[PDB]
Amino acid sequence: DHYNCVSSGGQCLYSACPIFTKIQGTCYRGAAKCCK
Repeated sequence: DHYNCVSSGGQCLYSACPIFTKIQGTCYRGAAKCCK
């Protein structure tokens, strides 16, 4: 979720994770990816 994503060093994005990050979980009721 958003809380764990952000607290653990990630960001919530709806579409693509930028280069040198990867999908690790989700945010916003699962509609977005947590990119770390």
